[PDB]
Amino acid sequence: YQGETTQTLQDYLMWQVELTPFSDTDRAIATSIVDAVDETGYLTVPLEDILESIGDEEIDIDEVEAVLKRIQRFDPVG
Amino acid sequence: VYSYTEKKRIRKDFGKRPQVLDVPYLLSIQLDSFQKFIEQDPEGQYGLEAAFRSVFPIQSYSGNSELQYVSYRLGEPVFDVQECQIRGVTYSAPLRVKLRLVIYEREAPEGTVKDIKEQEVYMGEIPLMTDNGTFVINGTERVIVSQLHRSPGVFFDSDKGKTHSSGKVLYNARIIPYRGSWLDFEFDPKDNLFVRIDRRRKLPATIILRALNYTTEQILDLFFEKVIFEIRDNKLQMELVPERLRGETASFDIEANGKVYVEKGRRITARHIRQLEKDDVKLIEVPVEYIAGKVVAKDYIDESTGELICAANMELSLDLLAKLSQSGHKRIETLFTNDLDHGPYISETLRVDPTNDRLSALVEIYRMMRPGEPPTREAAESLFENLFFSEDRYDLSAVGRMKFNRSLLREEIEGSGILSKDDIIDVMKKLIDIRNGKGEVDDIDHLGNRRIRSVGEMAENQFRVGLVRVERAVKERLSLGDLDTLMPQDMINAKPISAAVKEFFGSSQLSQFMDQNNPLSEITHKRRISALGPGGLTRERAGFEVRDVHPTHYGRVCPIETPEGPNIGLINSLSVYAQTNEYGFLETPYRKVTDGVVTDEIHYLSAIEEGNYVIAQANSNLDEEGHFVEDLVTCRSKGESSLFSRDQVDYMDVSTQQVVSVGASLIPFLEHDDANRALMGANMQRQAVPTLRADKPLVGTGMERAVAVDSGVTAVAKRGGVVQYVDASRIVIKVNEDEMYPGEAGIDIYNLTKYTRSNQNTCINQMPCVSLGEPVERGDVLADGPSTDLGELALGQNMRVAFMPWNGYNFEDSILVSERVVQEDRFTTIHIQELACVSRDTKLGPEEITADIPNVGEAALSKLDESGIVYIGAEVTGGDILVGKVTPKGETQLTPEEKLLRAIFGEKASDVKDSSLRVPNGVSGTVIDVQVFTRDGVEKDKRALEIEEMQLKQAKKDLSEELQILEAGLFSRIRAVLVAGGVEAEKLDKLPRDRQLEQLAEQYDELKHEFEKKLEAKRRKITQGDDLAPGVLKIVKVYLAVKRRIQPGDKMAGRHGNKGVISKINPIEDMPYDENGTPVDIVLNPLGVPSRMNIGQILETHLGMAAKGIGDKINAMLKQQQEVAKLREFIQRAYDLGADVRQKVDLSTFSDEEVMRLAENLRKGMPIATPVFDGAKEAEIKELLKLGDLPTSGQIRLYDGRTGEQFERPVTVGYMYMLKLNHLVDDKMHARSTGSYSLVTQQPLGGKAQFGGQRFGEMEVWALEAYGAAYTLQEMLTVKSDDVNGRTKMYKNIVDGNHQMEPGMPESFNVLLKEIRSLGINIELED
Amino acid sequence: DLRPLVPLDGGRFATSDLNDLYRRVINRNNRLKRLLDLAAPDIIVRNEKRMLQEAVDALLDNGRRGRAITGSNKRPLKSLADMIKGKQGRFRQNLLGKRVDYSGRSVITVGPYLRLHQCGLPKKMALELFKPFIYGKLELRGLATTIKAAKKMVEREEAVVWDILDEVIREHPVLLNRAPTLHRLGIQAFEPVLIEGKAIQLHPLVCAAYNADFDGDQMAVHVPLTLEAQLEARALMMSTNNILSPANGEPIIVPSQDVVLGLYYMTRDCVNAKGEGMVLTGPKEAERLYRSGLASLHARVKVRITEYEKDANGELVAKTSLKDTTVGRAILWMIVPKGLPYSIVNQALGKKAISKMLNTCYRILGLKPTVIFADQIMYTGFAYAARSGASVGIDDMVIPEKKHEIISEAEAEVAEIQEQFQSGLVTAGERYNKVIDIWAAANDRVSKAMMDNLQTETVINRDGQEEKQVSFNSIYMMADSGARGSAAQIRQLAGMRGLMAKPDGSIIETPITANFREGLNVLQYFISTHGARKGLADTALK
Amino acid sequence: ERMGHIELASPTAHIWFLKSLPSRIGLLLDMPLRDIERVLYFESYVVIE
DNA sequence: GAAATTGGCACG
DNA sequence: CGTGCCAATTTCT
Ligand SMILES: [Mg+2]
Repeated sequence: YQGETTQTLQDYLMWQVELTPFSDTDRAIATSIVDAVDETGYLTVPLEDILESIGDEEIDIDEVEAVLKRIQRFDPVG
Repeated sequence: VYSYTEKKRIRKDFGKRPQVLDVPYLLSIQLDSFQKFIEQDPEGQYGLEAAFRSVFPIQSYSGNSELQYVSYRLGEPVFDVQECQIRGVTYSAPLRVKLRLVIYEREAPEGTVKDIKEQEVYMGEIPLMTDNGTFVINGTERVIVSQLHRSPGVFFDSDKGKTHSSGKVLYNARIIPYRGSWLDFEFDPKDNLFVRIDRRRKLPATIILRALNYTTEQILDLFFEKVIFEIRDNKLQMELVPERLRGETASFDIEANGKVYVEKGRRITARHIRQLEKDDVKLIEVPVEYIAGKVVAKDYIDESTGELICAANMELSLDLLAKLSQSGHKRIETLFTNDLDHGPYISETLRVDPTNDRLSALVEIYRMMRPGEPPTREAAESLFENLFFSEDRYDLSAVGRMKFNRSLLREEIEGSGILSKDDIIDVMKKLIDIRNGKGEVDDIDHLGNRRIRSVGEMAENQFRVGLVRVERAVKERLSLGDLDTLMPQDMINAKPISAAVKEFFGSSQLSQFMDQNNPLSEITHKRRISALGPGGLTRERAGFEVRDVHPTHYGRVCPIETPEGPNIGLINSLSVYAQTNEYGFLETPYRKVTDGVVTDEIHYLSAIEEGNYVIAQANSNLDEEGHFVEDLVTCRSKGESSLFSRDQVDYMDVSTQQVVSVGASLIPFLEHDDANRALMGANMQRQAVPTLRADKPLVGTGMERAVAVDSGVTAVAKRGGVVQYVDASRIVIKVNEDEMYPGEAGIDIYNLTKYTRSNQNTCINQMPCVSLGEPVERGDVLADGPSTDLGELALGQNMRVAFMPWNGYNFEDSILVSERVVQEDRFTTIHIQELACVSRDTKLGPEEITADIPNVGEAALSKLDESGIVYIGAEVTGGDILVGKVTPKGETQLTPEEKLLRAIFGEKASDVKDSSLRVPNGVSGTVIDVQVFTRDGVEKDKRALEIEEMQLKQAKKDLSEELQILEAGLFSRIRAVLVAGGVEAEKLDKLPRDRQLEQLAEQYDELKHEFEKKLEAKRRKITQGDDLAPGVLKIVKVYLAVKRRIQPGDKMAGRHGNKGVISKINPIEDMPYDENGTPVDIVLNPLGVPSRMNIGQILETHLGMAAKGIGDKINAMLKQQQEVAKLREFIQRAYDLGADVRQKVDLSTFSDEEVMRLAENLRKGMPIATPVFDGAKEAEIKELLKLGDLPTSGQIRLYDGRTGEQFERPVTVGYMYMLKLNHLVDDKMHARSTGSYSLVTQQPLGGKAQFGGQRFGEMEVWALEAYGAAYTLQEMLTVKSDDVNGRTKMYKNIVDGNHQMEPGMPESFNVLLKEIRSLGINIELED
Repeated sequence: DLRPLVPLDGGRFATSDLNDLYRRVINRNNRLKRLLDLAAPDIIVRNEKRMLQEAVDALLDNGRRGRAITGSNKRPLKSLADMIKGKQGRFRQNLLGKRVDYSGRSVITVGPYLRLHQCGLPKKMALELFKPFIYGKLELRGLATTIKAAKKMVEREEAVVWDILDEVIREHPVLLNRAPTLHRLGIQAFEPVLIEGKAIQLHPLVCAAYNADFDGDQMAVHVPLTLEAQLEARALMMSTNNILSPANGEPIIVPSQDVVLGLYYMTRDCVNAKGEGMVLTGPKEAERLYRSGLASLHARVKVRITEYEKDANGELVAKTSLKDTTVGRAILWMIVPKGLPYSIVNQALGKKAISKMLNTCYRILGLKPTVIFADQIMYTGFAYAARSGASVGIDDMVIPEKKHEIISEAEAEVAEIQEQFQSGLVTAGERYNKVIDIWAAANDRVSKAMMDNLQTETVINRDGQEEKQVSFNSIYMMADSGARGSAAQIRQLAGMRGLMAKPDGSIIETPITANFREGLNVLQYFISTHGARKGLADTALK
Repeated sequence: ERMGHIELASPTAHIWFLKSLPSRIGLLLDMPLRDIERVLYFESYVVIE
C-alpha cells in the first residue's frame, strides 16, 4: 500500500495562484493569503498579520487588499 | 416421435450413423461428487461419516472418559436460493451431531459407566450445492473446480540419464501417501542403494532396514541367494546349479565327472548349460583363487575360542580362508553376485552403512529429522513409530492401497492404511529387479496414474482438518475433572470447524466466481479439470511433458480445448461421455464386440484396462447387424493406432464425438479445421455476450438443446399439464389429474428472472415461449434464457457474408460492417452496473440518508423522493446524486460569527456535511432497481416499506390462486352434496355462498386457517431485518442499465477461430449487391483462409446459403396464400434430402395447424445439423443448393454499390454465424493529462478506474536510447512522471505558451537514498 | 511519509509491514533495557539479547537466516531489502520505468486513406491529452479571461473548443507504441488527424514494424511537450524517416498481402483477352479504354512509352518507344516516378518484384519520391484488389485425379513388405524405415501431381485452336504472388497431410492421407493435436 | 526527509555483512560462518584477549 | 529446475 | 602437506 494524493481547498487555490499573472511580490502575498484560509473558506487572520508575515518594509496594506480582491474571485467565488 | 418443443421447429439432421448411447447429464460430476459428501453412508467411508469416524472417539490421557459419536443430521435452510441471492447471505444448512459422553469408574476400566449423557450439538453450517452445481456464498454463485493430481502409491521412475556426466541411468522409487510423509529409494553413480525420508538428506538404504529390527544374516537371506561351499576334505568344493554359469567367463578350470566341461578362459555357452542340466552336475572343485573376493554371508565363530573369526558381509582372503578352515568348519555360505543379472547392491551398501545395530539407526534417523537436539531413545523410537506406522499421522488410503498392491503384483485390493516391513521389502526388491533388467519405469502422465479430486472430497478433507483441532481442544479441556457438571455441548466449539469450512468455500484457489456471460461458459466452467491448486503443479515449474496430449486422453480429456498462454495443457476440459469410477480415475464407454458382431453392450473402461484390448474406430462401417465391411479395420491396441483384422477386435467406440468436449462439439465442420484454429474457436465461443434477441445458428451440430437445457438458464416444466396463465414475468401450469399428489391443488408456478445482473455485469432475462391454453409435458422448456431460442443455444447472429477485398477496410483481420446491421440493433447488448451507499455509525451521532442536503440546490434534488433515494426509471448521467446521505460534524464551540452564520441560514445547514452517493464520471444509465438493507432495530424509511409491500403483494397472489382452486373444489362438493340431499336448482344461486354437511363445512374453516397461517409465515420472513456489519446502519444499492451498440473497434468472431475488429460502418448504398439488389451485411477478407487453413468457415457459408434458400421458398409460398398440400409436400421434400441419413420425418402425422406452425418457424431459413466428424458431405450441400434454386458453385456475381459495375470475378456469398466477444472499445479507451499521484513515490497511478497513466517501461526506454532522443527521454523521467517541482512549472509554461522545462530531480531517487541509508549504509551525493 | 498507515473504510489504521518490524524491535529493546536495569539473572538477559538480535535481523532482511516471520495471512513481511531489490523493488519498477502523464491507449483499426506520416486519433482522446494547450490557446485569444473560465468551457465542451483543438494539434507529433517493444521501430511518431470514434487508425504499411494486426491489439499514445521533444519526434522518430531496418539495412515498408494481390492481378496477361493487339498512344488511352469497358486489364497491346534516364551529371533524358505490354501495366506506369526503367513494371509483380522496385527507387531517386511511391503503390493495390473481385470457394481446391491410385500403390507396397517381414527376411527397424520411405515417396508423388494440375489451364487461342497458360485459380494466385500462403499449406489443402510425429519426436508410420477439403476421421485428427499442442507450448514458453 | 534513531541496548550484527556468501566478518576474522553464527546467536563462547 | 560458488572429505 | 571430487547453498528465470 502506498496511497493517493487528494486535492484540498488550498491545493485548488494554489493551482490557480500559480496560473494567475501575478508578480514576484504579489505571488508571495498570495501565498500568505491562501495559507490563512480554513476549511470553510474564510480568512482567519487580519490583513495586518499578512503584511507582517511578508516581512518587507515597503509593502503597504493597499497592495495586500488588491491581491485579496483578486483571490476572492477564484473558484469558488467568495 | 417428437416433443412439443421440438415439433415447433425440427432441425434437419445430416448425420448418417445411428446412436446407441445418448449424451448423459452434463453437470453430473459436481452433483455426484457432492451427494457422496452429504448423503448418509451405512459404512464409514465417503463423506461426513468418514470424517467423524476418523477422529471420534476422543479420549483423555488415561482419564477413563471419552467423547463418542452416534450420528449426524442436516437441518433445513432458512432461505432458499433466490432469497439468499437477493438478501446477500449464504445458502447453507446447519449441522446437528448427536454427541455422547461416558464416565467410567476409577480402577475399573472394564466396569460399567457411572454416567452417560447424550446431547445433539450444533457444529456450524455447511454450504449447500444448488440443483445446477453451484454454491452461493455471499449473494454470488461460485464454482469449485475439479483437480487432476497424482494418485497415491508407489512409482518407479528413473532419471533420463542426464544427471551423471557418464550418462548412467539412475533408477529410483517413491511412496506417496494420501496423508503422511514421503519415502524415497534411489541409486548413485557408484551403484549403491540409498534412502531419503521426506526429501531430506540422503542416507544409506540399510538404516531403515536395521530400524525395522533386522540383522545382516537375515538381510542377506532376503536379498540374496545362497551358495554353500563344502570342504570335502580339501580345496573348497562347491554345490553347482547349471543356470548360475549363464553370462560368466571362467577364470579357472571347471571339471566334473572326469571331464573338463569348461577350460580356463572359456565362457560357458548354452550348449554346455544343457549338457550340465542333462548330467545334473553339482560338485565342482575350485582353487583358492576363486574365493579371493567372495563375501561371507553370516557370522562364523571359532568353536574353541568362542570369539568372532570374521564379521558378517566382508570378502574372504587366502589367510582368512586358512584361518576359518583350520578351525574345523565345513560349510561356507556365499552370495551369488554375478555382475550381469544378480548384482551385488545391498551387500555393498552395507559396507557404506556406518551402523551395524538396531538402536543407533533410530538415533541417526532422529538426528536427520530434528538436528541440534539430544537424541533420546524413547523420543527416537516414538518418532520412528509415528513416521509410517501411526494411523493418526500416516494414511495410505484405499486408492493408495489398491495402487500399491497392484504395482507390487499382489492379489488383495484392500488392506491397511499404514506401511509394514513387507511393503518396504517388496518395494526395494522391485527396485533392484528393475535395475537388474526385468522391469519398466512408470510414466507420471498416464491417465491411469493421475486422479480426479472433486468438491466433495476436498470438503471432507477440510472438515477433517477442522475436526482435528476440535479434537485437540477437547483433549486439552477434558483433563480437568468436572465430569458430573458439564455436558457435551460445553466441550466443543463450533468456531474452528465453521471457519475452516467457510474458508474453503470462500477464499480457496479452486473456488472461483462462475463465468456467467453464456450458458456454455457456465456449463464448461463446471466441467473443468485443473492441474494447479493446493497439492498440485505450479505454473512456472510445470515443464513440457505434462502439457502434451497423451494417447490415454482419447475419450477422457478434450485435446483441443485448453487456454493458450502461460498455462496451456494444465486447465484441460472433460469430454462428453467421460466418467469417474469409484477411485477417481476417468473412464469412457465402449461398445462390446462378440464374434465379430457389435452387441450394443456398453462397458466403461479406464486407461489401465483400455490398453489390453483391441478397440475399433467410430468411423467403421457395419451392415445392419454389426459386421465390419472391410476385413482390415483400423484400431488402437497399446496406445498406438494400427490396422488390424476383422476378428481381432474386442470393443468399438460408442460415438463419433466422444473424443471432443462440449465446447468443441458445437463447431460445425470441425474435421475441416486446423487443430490450431479449432482451439481458438472453442475458446472464443464461450465469451460472447447475449444480444437483444436470440438467433438460431441455422447451421448446427445438434448439441444446442443439451447445452441449453442442462445449464439451468431456461424454465423446464416439472410436471405435465396445460398452461393456464402466461405473462411476461410468470407462468401458471394446471397439472394433469394423473400427476397430482393426494389432497393437493395441482398448479405449478414459475417466476421468471427479469433483467438481473450477472457476474460479468451483463443482463439475465427470461422470456416465455409458450401460449395460453396449450399443452405441455414433463421436461420441455417454458421460458427461454440469455442466449437461448426455443430451448436451443444461440450465441450470435446469422449474417449475409461475402469473401472479397474491399478497398483495404478488411486488411489484416479487419471487418467491414454494413449500416443496416446497426439500424436493426442485431448486436446491441444490455449492461447492468450496481452502486452502493453505506451509512455507518460515527461517534458524533449516526449518519442519515435524507432528501435535504444543505449546500446543494433544488435542481440536483429534482430526482430524489421524500426518503432521499433516486426515483426508479430516472436517467442519471455524469455526477447526478443517487442517494442523499449526510454525515454529522459536531462539537464545535459557538462564536459570534458562527452564531451569525447559523441564524440567517438556519441550524439545519450547519453541523452537517455532505457524503451523498453520486454517479462516477463517464457512467450513465437508467435506474431500474433499488434495494435497501436495514439493520434490525433501525426504523425503516418509506422506501424500504414500499419495497416490502411490493414483495408481499406476490406471495399473496400465489396463495390466493391455490386457495381459489381449493375453495372452488370444496364449494362444488358442498353444492353437490346438498343438492343430492334435497334438490335445489336456482334458489342456491341467489343465496349467499356461505349457505355430513357439518363435517364438510368444518374443512372450509380449517383450510382458511391454514392459508392464513401460511401468509403470516411468509410475512414474518419478508419483514425480517438483516445483519450487515459492526457499525453499519443501512445499505442502499442502485442498479443502472445501459444499452451498448456496435461501433468500430468492437471485436467480433466466429466459430472457426476467425476473430476480427470492426473498422468501418459502411452505408447501405455502398455495400456490394447482386442481381436482385440485396446488399451484403458483412464483407470478409479471402486472405485469411489459405494460411490459417480453417476451411470449415467456407463450407458453413455454403451450407448457410443453402439453408436460407429453403426459407426463402417457404416464405414465398406463405406470402401468397398456398394450400397446406403444397407446403407439406415441399417441406417433406426438404426433410427427405440426403444420402442414407438416420433421421426420418413424416409430415402425414402432423395436423394442418401443426404443419402451418412449423412452416411459420421455417420461413427464416431451415435449421441444419452437421455433427462433428459425421457431418454433411460436399455432394449434399450441392443438392440443397439445387432444391432451392441457387448456383451449385456457391458463388454469385456481385455489383459495386458506388460505381455500379460488376466485379470481374464471382465471389462467395452466404450466411455465417457471427458472435460479439466481450472486448468492447468503450472499456478500452483511456486518456490522461494530470490527476492524482501516489504518496511514497509521487508517480501517476495505474489503471482506468483510477484515471491512471500509461507505463513507460524499460523496453521503451531502450527504444528511445537507440533513436538518440535524449530530451524526449528526459521529459518522461522527471517532468511528466516524478519531479514534483517540475510538473507545475511545465504546466504553467504550457498554459503560458512557452514550451520549455526545468528538469529537476525525480522524487523516487530520494526515496531510494533514504531507504538505502536506513540500512546503515552512508550513500550521498557529492560536489 | 515513506511508510504510511493504510486508511480503509471503517476507521481502521492497519499497521503495515515496516511498522510491525519496527514495533517488534522497539518492544525487545525496551524489555532488554528494563531487564538490564533490574539486574536480572543472566539466562533471561541472554534470551532477550538473542531475540533482539533476531528482531533486528528480521527488520533489515527478513528470511535471510530462515523462518521469516509472517503476518496475519501467514505471508512473510516485507523488509527494507525486499523493498530495494527484486523485480518489484525501486530500481526496476520506479527508476528504470515509470508511469507518465499525457498518455492514453486504445484499440487500433485500419485507415487506408492515410499517408504514412499521419495517424488517426479520436477527438475525445485528444481533448484530454492536449488540455493545457487548449487552456493556453483559449485564454490567448480572449475567449476566456481566467483559467477557471477556460476550465469550464472545456468541461462543458462548447463548439469553439473543437476549433481550438484543431488549431493546437496541427503540427504536433504523437508517439505511438505497442508492447512488447522488441526493437526501436516499436515506437514511432505520427501527425494526428482528428477522427470520430474510440479506435486509433493505423497506416497499413507501418504494421510490419509494429508486428501488429487488427484482431484486438491496443496501442499507447504519448505527447511530446517541450520544443526539443517535438523536433526529436520529427527529425529522429518520424515514420517517414525509418524505412530501412537498422538490423540488416533492408526496407521495412514493403506492401504485405492484398496490396500485392491487386498489383499482381493488374500486371498479368491472358491469351485472348478482350481488345488485345491494338496499338495505344500512351497510358492515358489504356486507362480510358479500361474504364470505358472497351478493353480488358490483361489484353496484350502495344503502347508508346516515354521513359527518363539519368546522365552522368544527374539530368534526365527521355526516350520514347513502342513497348509490347498489357493494358494493366500501362496504367501502373503512370505511378512510377521519372528516372526508372519501364522493365521494372513490364512483368507480373509478386511480392519480391515490388520490394525491389521500392529499393531501386530509393537507391536511384531518394527519400521523398520513395515515400510518395509507397503511398501511391498502396492506393493502387488496394483499389485494384477490390476491383478484381477475388474470393475463395470450395471448388478452388482442386484434388488431383491420381491421388487414389498413388495411395493404393503405396498401400500395396506396404502390405507386400509387411508380408516380407512376416516371413522373417527383414528386421523390424528395417521394415519401419522402408515403410517410412514408401510413404515419403507417395507424399511427394501426390504433391507433384496436385501442383502440376493446379498451376496451369487451357484457353482458346486468338484463332480456333487451343493453348495453355498459367492458372487464374484464386488460391494459386494468392500462393504464387506471395500475398499469403506457401506450398506446404496448399499441399495440406489439396493433397495428403503426410507423416505426423509423436510428442517424443518419432514418426508415426501410418500417415494422414486426407486433406482439409475432405475430412479427417476421429483417429487422424488426434495426432495433429499432438503436433499443434507442441507448437503452441513452444511459443508460449519461449 | 527527517529520519530517527533507536539506541540499541546491546550491539547487534548487521545481517548483510554476515550472511552474504563472501562473509565480510568471517573473511576479516578468519573464522567459519558456523562459528560466527553460534557465537552471535548465543550458543557458544569465544575467548577474547 | 539449472547453473555457479563454497565447504567437506577421499586420495596421493 | 597439496588436488580434486562431491554435497550444500544461493540466485535466477
Ligand atoms: Mg493480434
